[PDB]
Amino acid sequence: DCPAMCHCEGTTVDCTGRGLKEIPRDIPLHTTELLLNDNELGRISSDGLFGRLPHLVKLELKRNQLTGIEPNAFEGASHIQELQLGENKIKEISNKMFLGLHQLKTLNLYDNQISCVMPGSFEHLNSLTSLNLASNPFNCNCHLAWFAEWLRKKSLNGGAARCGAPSKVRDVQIKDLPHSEFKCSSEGC
Repeated sequence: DCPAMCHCEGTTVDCTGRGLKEIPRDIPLHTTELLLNDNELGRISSDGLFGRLPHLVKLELKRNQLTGIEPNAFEGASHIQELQLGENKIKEISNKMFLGLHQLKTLNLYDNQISCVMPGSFEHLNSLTSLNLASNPFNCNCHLAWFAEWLRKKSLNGGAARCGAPSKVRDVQIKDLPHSEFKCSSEGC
């Protein structure tokens, strides 16, 4: 068995470029890699499929026009270790969005539209060692002051994250700015 419109290499399931609007409900119990690249998904639903595939370690949802993830969608999915979310349309990052992924080591948010990050959004991720945040228009004001000091703390590749709003600090590395310059004046999320 293998989802009708996908391809199955070993424990790898490839449903890339199949024009999917929602993730196939019948994914084998032993899938290790799930590739849903180049589809038309829209947003991750909270039905708990992920927390139900105990062997899923890598999940790819690149180029899917994603503009959000329903709350508690990765609950029970402590197995996942790699999440490819590059090239989507996410603008905000909630704190009940990555809840459950405390074993995740890699998160790619490259080239999305993230401009603000809610406090406590990445704390649920104990194991993170790689965070790709390049090509994201971060709004560096009073609202993201907490986040700046969070990157320089956890200590990572920095995420390659840069400011894309405060004209002055534009194109500058979030981590390269003291929370003292992170001031809004005359929003966030």
